[PDB]
Amino acid sequence: ITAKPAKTPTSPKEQAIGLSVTFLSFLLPAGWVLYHLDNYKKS
Amino acid sequence: KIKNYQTAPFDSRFPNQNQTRNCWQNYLDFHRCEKAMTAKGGDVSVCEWYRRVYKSLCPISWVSTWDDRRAEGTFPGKI
Amino acid sequence: ASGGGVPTDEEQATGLEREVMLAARKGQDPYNILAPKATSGTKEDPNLVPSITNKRIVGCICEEDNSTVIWFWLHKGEAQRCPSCGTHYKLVPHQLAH
Amino acid sequence: APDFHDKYGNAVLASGATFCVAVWVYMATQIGIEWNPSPVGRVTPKEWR
Amino acid sequence: HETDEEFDARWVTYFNKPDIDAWELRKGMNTLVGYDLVPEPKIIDAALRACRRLNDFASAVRILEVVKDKAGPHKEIYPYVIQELRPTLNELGISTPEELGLDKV
Amino acid sequence: MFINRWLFSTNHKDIGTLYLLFGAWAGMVGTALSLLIRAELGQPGTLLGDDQIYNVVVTAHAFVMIFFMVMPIMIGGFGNWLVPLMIGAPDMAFPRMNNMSFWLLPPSFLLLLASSMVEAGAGTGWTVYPPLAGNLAHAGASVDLTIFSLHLAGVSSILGAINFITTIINMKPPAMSQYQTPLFVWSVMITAVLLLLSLPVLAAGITMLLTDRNLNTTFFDPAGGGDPILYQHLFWFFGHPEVYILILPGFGMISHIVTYYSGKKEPFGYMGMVWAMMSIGFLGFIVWAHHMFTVGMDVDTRAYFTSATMIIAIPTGVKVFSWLATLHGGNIKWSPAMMWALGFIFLFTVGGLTGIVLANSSLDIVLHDTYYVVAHFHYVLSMGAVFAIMGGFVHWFPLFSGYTLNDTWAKIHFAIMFVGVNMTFFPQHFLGLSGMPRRYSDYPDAYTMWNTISSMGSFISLTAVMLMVFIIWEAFASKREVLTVDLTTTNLEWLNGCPPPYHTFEEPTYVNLK
Amino acid sequence: SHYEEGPGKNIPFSVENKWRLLAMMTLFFGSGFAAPFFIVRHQLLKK
Amino acid sequence: MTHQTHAYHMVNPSPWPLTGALSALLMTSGLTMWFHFNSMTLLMIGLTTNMLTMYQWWRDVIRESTFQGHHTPAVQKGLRYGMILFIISEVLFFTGFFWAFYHSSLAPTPELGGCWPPTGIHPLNPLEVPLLNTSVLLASGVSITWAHHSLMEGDRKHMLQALFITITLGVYFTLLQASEYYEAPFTISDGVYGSTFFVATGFHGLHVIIGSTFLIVCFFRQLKFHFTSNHHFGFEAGAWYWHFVDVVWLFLYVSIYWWGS
Amino acid sequence: ASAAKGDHGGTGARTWRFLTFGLALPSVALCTLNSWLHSGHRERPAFIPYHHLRIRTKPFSWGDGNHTFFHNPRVNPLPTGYEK
Amino acid sequence: STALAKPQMRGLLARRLRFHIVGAFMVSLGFATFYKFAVAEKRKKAYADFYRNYDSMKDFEEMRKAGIFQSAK
Amino acid sequence: SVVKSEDYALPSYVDRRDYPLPDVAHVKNLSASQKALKEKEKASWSSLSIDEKVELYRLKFKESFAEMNRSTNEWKTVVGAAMFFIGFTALLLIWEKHYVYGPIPHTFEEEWVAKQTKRMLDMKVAPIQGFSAKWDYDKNEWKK
Amino acid sequence: FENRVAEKQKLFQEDNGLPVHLKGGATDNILYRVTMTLCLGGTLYSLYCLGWASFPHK
Amino acid sequence: MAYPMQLGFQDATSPIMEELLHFHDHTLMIVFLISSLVLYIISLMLTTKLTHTSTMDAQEVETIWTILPAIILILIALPSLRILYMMDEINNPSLTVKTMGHQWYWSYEYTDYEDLSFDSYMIPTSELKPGELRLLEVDNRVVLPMEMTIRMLVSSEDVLHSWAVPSLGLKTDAIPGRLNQTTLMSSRPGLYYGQCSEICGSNHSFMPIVLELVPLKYFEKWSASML
Ligand code: HEA
Ligand code: HEA
Ligand SMILES: [O-][O-]
Ligand SMILES: [Cu+2]
Ligand SMILES: [Cu+2]
Ligand SMILES: [Cu+2]
Ligand SMILES: [Mg+2]
Ligand code: NA
Ligand SMILES: [Zn+2]
Repeated sequence: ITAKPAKTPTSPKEQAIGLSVTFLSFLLPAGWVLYHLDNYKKS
Repeated sequence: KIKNYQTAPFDSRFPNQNQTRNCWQNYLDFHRCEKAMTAKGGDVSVCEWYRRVYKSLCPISWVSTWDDRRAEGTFPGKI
Repeated sequence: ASGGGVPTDEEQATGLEREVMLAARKGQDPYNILAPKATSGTKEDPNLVPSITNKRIVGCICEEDNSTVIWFWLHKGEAQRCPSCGTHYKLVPHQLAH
Repeated sequence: APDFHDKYGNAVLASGATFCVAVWVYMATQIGIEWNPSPVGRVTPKEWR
Repeated sequence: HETDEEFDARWVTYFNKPDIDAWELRKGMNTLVGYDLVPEPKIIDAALRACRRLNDFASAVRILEVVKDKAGPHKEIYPYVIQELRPTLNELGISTPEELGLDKV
Repeated sequence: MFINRWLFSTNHKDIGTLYLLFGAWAGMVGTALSLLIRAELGQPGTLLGDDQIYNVVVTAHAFVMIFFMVMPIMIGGFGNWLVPLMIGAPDMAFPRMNNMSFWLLPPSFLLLLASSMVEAGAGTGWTVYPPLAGNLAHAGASVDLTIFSLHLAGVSSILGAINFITTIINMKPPAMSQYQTPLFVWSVMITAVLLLLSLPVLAAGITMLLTDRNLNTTFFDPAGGGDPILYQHLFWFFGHPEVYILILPGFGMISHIVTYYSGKKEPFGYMGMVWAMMSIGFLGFIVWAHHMFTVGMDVDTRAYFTSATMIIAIPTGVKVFSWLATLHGGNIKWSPAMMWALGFIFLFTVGGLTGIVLANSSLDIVLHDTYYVVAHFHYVLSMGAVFAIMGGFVHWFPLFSGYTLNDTWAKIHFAIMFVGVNMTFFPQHFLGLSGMPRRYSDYPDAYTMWNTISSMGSFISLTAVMLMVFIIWEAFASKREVLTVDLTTTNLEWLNGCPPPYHTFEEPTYVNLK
Repeated sequence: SHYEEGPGKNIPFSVENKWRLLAMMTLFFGSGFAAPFFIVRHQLLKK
Repeated sequence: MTHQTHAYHMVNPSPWPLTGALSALLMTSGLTMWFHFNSMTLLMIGLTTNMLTMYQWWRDVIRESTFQGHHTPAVQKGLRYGMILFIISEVLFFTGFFWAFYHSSLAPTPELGGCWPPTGIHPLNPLEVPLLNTSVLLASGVSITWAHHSLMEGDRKHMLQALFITITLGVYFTLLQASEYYEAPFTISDGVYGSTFFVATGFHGLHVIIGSTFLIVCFFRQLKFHFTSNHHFGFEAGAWYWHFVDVVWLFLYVSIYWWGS
Repeated sequence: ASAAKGDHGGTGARTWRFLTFGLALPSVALCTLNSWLHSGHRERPAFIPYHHLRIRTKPFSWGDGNHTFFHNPRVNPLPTGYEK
Repeated sequence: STALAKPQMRGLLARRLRFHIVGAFMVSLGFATFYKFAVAEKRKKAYADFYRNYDSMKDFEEMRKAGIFQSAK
Repeated sequence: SVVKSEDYALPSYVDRRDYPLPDVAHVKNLSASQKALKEKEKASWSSLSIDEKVELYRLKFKESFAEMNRSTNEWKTVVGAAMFFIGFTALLLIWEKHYVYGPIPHTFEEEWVAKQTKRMLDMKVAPIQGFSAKWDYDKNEWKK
Repeated sequence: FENRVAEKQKLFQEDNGLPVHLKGGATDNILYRVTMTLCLGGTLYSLYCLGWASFPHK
Repeated sequence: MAYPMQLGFQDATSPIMEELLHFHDHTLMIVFLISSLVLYIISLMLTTKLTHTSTMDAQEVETIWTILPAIILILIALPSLRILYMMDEINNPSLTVKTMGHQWYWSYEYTDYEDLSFDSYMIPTSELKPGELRLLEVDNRVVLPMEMTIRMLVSSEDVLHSWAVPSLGLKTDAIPGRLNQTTLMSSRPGLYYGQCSEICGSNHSFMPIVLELVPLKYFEKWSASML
C-alpha cells in the first residue's frame, strides 16, 4: 500500500548478492547429492 | 439335461461385480450334494452342475485351500 | 431432607466474575457483555460511546440487515459521524477515570 | 521524474527475452535430450523379422 | 431505486442545503461517484456552488476531474458537461482542470 | 523472555506466526520431494532405483504438502492471525490449548521424517491402503511411524477446530450476528466443522490399521474375515472432506482479496456465498466413494455417487460467478495479490471442471489411477490452494510485519510460477488419457515427450520458490514501514496499525444494537 | 505488554542486520530443501 | 487500575502445551519402540510426563476459576461449547468402529463360514453379565442426576452421597468388564469377531475409566467446596461425558452383544 | 416389555434420590441375582484348528509373543491347541 | 459555437455489459460447436467408416502372416 | 504533509478515483504566504491568478486524477525479468542432463524405433485414427 | 471438612508477578522443573533411538 | 496401445470404449464452453474504466447462475448413467477366464473345461527382441478368442493390484479374498496392452498385461498346447 522510504535501503548490488546467496543455498546441497547419485547406487 | 456346457451362466442371485459368493455358494452346494448322493446310495452325477460352475469361477488357490481344509476338518462352511 | 453446605456465588465468587456479577445487579456493564442500545444518532442526541482511553473503535451497522459493519476510530472530542450513514457518535469516559 | 522502468525497462525486456530464447533453444537441441516425437511422417518403417 | 428525475432532484437538494458543511460536501460527492452514471450538469452545478459557500476552490476543480473520469471511454460527455456548466464556471471564476494544466503528467 | 513468548505463548498473533514459519519450512521439504519425483520421470529409465524408494518419495510429498504446509498455513497461520482481528476479539477462546495445536506439529513432522529413515520407509501412497501397508508387505516401523504422525496431526487439528468454532461463535461483539462476520471467518468456521467430523473417522481407520499390524486383529485381512475395502471407506469418508477443508479457507481469502482490490465495500451476494460454502461442506460428506469406482461396488451405488458428486458444482458455480460479479464495475488495482486471485479463479475452474469428468463412474474406469487424476488435483491444489496462500501472503504480509514487499519483484514471482505450474501439469492430461498410470517410477517409451516437458516445468516453479525466499529477505532487509492503508472501514484487521499491538481489543469495539 | 512491539519486534528472529538475516534465512529454508535429498541418499547407502 | 474492559480470560504464558506435545511424541515413538524393538522405557517416560502435564494444566484451570475468579459468564459459555464439540468428535471416533462392526457382521466373508458369528466363535450370553453391566451403567445415570440436583439445591451431603454411588457403580462396571475379558472363550486374535469386539469395547472401557476419574476429581473438588450452587462447570462436563459413555454402551450392547451374537 | 410407573420421573433432588434407591439400585440387585443363577460356569469349547481364529501375523510384544493379553488357559487355546 | 447534443450519461457500465454478455455466449458456443464438428463428428465418422468394410478375418490374416501372434504362426 | 506510522487511528490522506474528496487535506501546515492565499480564496476566485489556483489545488490534494491514472513501463521490467529467470532455469536443466542423467534405454536408437514402428504398423496400432490410420498400407508410405 | 477456598483466593490473587503455574508456592517450581526435565531428556533419548533404528541393525 | 505425442484416448478396440470416447467428446465440449465463458467474462470485467462500486442486488441473476449449471449437469449425467448401466449387463459369456495379481506378475486361469494355468511376466528390457516394446512386453500373453463375450474375474493373492486394458475400456481392481467380474469383448484381432493400475510395491511399474486376440479355432489349439 503506502509506506515510508526504506530505513536500510538494499542497493542493486546488495540485492544481487542476496539473490545469489539464496539460489546457492538451494542449489549446491541438492546438486552435490544428485551429482553423486550413481556413486551411491553402485553400493 | 446337460452336464456339458460353455461356462457358468449368468446367475440372478449374484448380479453384481462382486462374484465372491457365486464361487463360494456353488462350491458348497456341490459338496453338500456330493455327500447326500454318495451317502444315501444315490446318484452323484446330479451334483455335476455345481462342480462345473464352481470350477469355472473359483480361483485355483481358493478351491485348493478349501479342499485341504475339508480334509483337515477346519472348513468353516457348513457341509 | 436438605442440610445445605454448598457456597453461593454471592458468598464465594471472586475476581472479575464477582465484578461483573455485582455490577450486573446495579444495572451497569463495565465489561461490555451487553449490546448498547442506540439513541437517535443526530448531532444533538449522539450515541454515547464510553471509553477507558481517548479513542475506541466503533462498528456501525448502518441498516438492520446489513452484512458489512462500518468500522472507525471515535476520538475524544466533538461528535464524529459514521462514514456511511452519518449517524453521530461521541466519546464519553468509562467507570475507571482514564 | 523518471523511474527504474522508464530507464531500464526496455533493456530488461529485450536482453531478458533474448537470453531466454537462446538458452532454451540450445538446451532443447544441443545436449542429448530425447524428445521422442511421433514417428508418423518422420520414421521409415524397417522390417523387424 | 427511484425515478431518474427524483434521483437528480434529491441530489440537487442535497448540495443546495445552505448550511452544508465540508463533511456533507465530501460525503455527497464520494457517494455519487459510486453510481453507474456521470452526474447531470445540474447536480454538478449545485455541488460547485456549495464549494463556493465553503470557500473551497480546490474541491471545485477536483469535482470536474471526477466528472471526466466517470465518463470513462465516452469522450463526448465531459465537453457537454463543461458546456452546460460554463455560465457557472464563469460566474464563480472556476477554472477547468485543463485551464490549470492538471491533465498533465 | 524468548521462551515465555515463543515457547509458552498464549497469544493468537505469535501462535499464528509460528504456524506460518512452520508451514514455510515444510513447503521447502515438500518442494524438494516434488523435484525428486520429476527428476525421476524427466528421462526414460530409472534414476533413484525401484518403485519403493520412489514411492516413499511420492508418499512423503503428499503428506508434507497437505498436513504440514497447506493446513498449518491456511488454518493455523492466517486463521489465528486474522480471525480475532476480524471479529474484534482479544484472543482465541482457549489460548493455551491453541498453543498445543501448534506444538503437536513439530513432533508429528519428526515422526514422518523418521518413518522414511528407518527400514525402507513407507512406500504406500498417501492413502496407505492395506495389504500393501500391512505388516507383511511393509514389515517394520515405517508405516507405524507414519500412522502416529497422522494421529498427532489429527489431534492438533481437532483441538484447533474446537478453538476456532468456539471463538467465532462466542466472542463476537454482542450486537454482531453471524450474518455480519466477514467471509473468511465463515470459511474457517465451516472448515473447522469439517475437520471436527472427519478427522475422528480417519483416526479410527488408521488405528484399526495399526492393530492389524501389531495386535493381530484382522479388520482388513480376509484371512480373519476382514475386508481391505472397509479401510477405503473409512479413509475416504475423511479424504473427500479433507480436500474441501483444503480449499475453503482459500475460497475465503479470495473473496477478501477480490473485494479489496476492486475497491468494493462488500463482496457480491454475501449470503449466496455463505450458503455456497455450507452446501459444499454438507455435500462433501456424502460423496466419498467417488474414489472407489473400480473397486467392484454395485452399479446403483455407483450411479448415486456420481450423481451426488456432480451437484457440488452448483454451489461452487455461484461462488465463481459471485467473484466475477464483485470485479464488475470495480476500480481495479493490479497488485500482486490481485494477480494471484485472478489466476486462482480461472485455474481452479479448470481443475474443478476436470473433476466433473472424473465424477462419471463409467468414464472413471479408464481415467482412474492414471495421470489424469494427478492433473485435476494439482490444478486445484498447486493452482488453487497454493495460489490463495500466495495472494493472502502478499496482501497481508504488511499487516503481519509492518514492512512492505517490493511489488515489482512480487509480480515477477507470479509470472514465473504461473508459467512453471502450467507447463508442469497441463501435459499430464495427455499422459492420462493416453494411459500412463500413477505411482510409476518409469514408463513405456511413448510417454516420453510429455513427461520431459512436465519435468522441465517443475524446474521453473523451483526458480519461482527460490525467488520468493529472496523477496521476503529484501523486505525485511530494506525495512519500508507502512504508513496508511486503504479501505479500513470495511476491513477491521487493519485498524490497529501494522503490525497490530500484542494485545488488541483490550477495550472491545462498540457496536450499536440497531 | 512486557514484550517489545512494532516492526521487526513481533518475530522470533532478529532482523536488525540484513546480512545475519540472510544467513539465518539461508540455513532455515536451505536446510528444509536439503533434507529430502539427504534422506534419499541415506536410503541408497544402506543396500 | 484501567485495563481490560471485556469479560474474557487472557491466560498467562504456560509451558504445559509444550510438555503435553512432547509427551505425545514420547508416547507414540515409545509405542513404536515397544511394538518393534521390544522396550517400554520411552513409553514409560511418555506416560509419566503426560500425567504430570494433565495434572498441572487442569490444576492451573482450577486456580484461574475457583481461586482467581476468571470464569465470567462469557468464559463459561465458551467452555460449554468446547465440551460439546469435544463429545461430538468422540462420537464420530466411535462411529468408525461401529461402521467396521456392521460392515463385517452384515457381509460375513467365506473364510468365516459365510455366517455371523463366525463358525468357531462362542459368544457371551447378553442376558448374563452384559445385562448387569447395562443396569449398572444406567443406574449410575440416575444417581449422577440426583447428585446434580442436590448440588443445585445446595445440599452438600447428598451431592457427595449421590456422587459416591455414581462412582462405585462406574468402578463396578469396570471390574465386571475386566472379569468378562478374562472369562471370554475368544480373544482379540480370533479374527474379525474378536477384533471388532475387543477394540470397540476396549475403547469404551477406557472411556469409562476416564469418566470415573473425572468424576473422582469432581468428588474431591466438592469436598473442598470448590463448587457453588450455580457455578460448577467441571461437574456439568463430567456429567455430560458420563452420559455419553452410558449411551455408547447402550449401542454396544444392542449392536455387538445382542444383534451381533 | 414397555414401562409406566405412575408419575414422577423428573425434577426435585428428592425425586431423583427416590428413583436412585427405589428403581435404579433395586434393578442392579435383581440383575446381580440373575447373573448368579446362570453364570455358574461354562465347559470349554472343543479345539478345532480353524485358520480364521488364533491369528498370528506378528508376535505380541509381550511375554513369549503367543499369548493374548488376558489369556485364560482354561478357555483360550493357543494356535496349537489348549495349554493343558 | 454549436451546442453539443446531450449524450447518454446513465448506465454506461450496464449498457456495456448487456452487449458483451451476448458476445461472450457467442464466442464460447463457437469453441464448443467447433469442437463438436472438427472433432466429435469427425470421430463418429472415423469409427463408422472403419467398421463398415471391415473384415476381422482379413485383418487377422494380415497380422498372422506378419508374425505378430504367438498362438498363430 | 508528512505522515507518521503512529497516526493509524487518525484520518488519512489518499488518492483514489472512487473517493475523490479525501478525509484530510494534503497540507495541514500553512506558511505565511499560504495562509494569505487561503485568505484570498474567501474572495472571488476570478481574482486568483492561475498560479494561485494551482497552488490552492496542490494544498488540498497530492496528485491530480491525471497524475494518479498515469501508466508505467513496469510491465517491461516484469516480463523481461520473468523471461530472464525462466532462461536461467534452462541452465539447471543443461546441468542436470550432463551430470545427473545417465543414458536412455537402448530402445531409443534409430534402428529400434524403425523396427518398432514397423511392428506397431503390423499389429495395426490405433487403426481407426491414431497411428496406423496415418500409414498407407498399399504404398508402404505414411499417408499424406 | 472446613471451607477454605477464601484463603486460596487470597494466595492466588496476590500481585506477586508470578504466572499461575508457579503462584502456588515452591512445589510448583520443583514439579515444573521435573516435568521439563523428563520431557527434554526423554525427547533426547527419543532422537537417539530414531538415530539407532535408521541404520541397518544386525 | 499408446504412441508418441498422444493427446487423447487409445483407439477403441471394443464397443463400450467407443461409447466412452463419444461420451468424453460430449463432456469435453461442455468443459471448453464453460471454461472459455469464464475466461471471457473475466477479461470483460478487467477492461473498462467505467466503475460502479456501490452495492448491487444479489438475488436476481443468481437464479440464472444456479439453474443453468443444473441443466448442464443433467446433460452430462444422462449419457453417463446410460453407459454405466450398459457396462454391467454381462449376460451370457461363452468363456470365463480368471486373472490373479501377484507381487510382480499376473497369472491366468482358463478353467471351464480343463485346468490351464500360466504365469505372465514382463520381458526384461535387455531380453527384448528388436521391435519389442520396452516395459510392455510380457513373455506369456493371454490368448482369447476375438469377437466373443468373455467374462474376466479379477483377484489377487497378495496386495492390491488393478487389471487394466485402456483400449478395451477395462480396469478392475484385484483384491485378495474378492472376485471382481468384468466383461471383455474385442471387435478386432491383435495385441492390446495394459499395466498394473494400483500401487503394489517395488515393481509396480513392471507387471504389464498383453492380450492376444485371435479367431476361435486358433484359441482352442493354443489352449491345448498350453496343457
Ligand atoms: C483442494 C483440492 C480439491 C478439490 C477442491 C476437489 C474438487 C473436486 N474433485 Fe477432486 N481430487 C483431489 C483434490 C480436489 N478435488 C485429490 C487430492 C484427488 C486425488 C486423491 C487421490 O486419489 O490421491 C481428487 C480426485 C478426485 C476424484 C477421484 C478420481 C479417481 O481416482 O479416479 C474425483 C471423482 O469424482 C474428483 C472429483 C472432484 C470434483 C467433482 C470436484 C468439485 O468440487 C469441483 C467443482 C468445481 C467446478 C465444477 C468448477 C467451478 C464451477 C462452475 C464454473 C459452475 C459451472 C460448472 C458446470 C455446470 C460443470 N476428484
Ligand atoms: C497441497 C498439495 C500438493 C501440492 C501443492 C503439490 C505440488 C507439487 N506436486 Fe504433487 N502431489 C500431491 C499433493 C501436492 N503436490 C498429492 C496428494 C499427490 C499424490 C500422492 C500419492 O499418489 O500417494 C501428489 C503427486 C504428485 C505427482 C505424481 C506422482 C506419481 O503418481 O508417481 C507428481 C508428478 O509430477 C507431483 C508433482 C508435484 C509438483 C511438481 C509440485 C510443484 O507444483 C511444487 C511447486 C512448489 C509449490 C507449488 C509450493 C511452494 C509454496 C510454498 C513453499 C509455500 C510458502 C509459503 C509461505 C512463505 C507463507 N505430485
Ligand atoms: O477428492 O476430490
Ligand atoms: Cu473426493
Ligand atoms: Cu501390481
Ligand atoms: Cu501395481
Ligand atoms: Mg486405484
Ligand atoms: Na524414471
Ligand atoms: Zn453507519
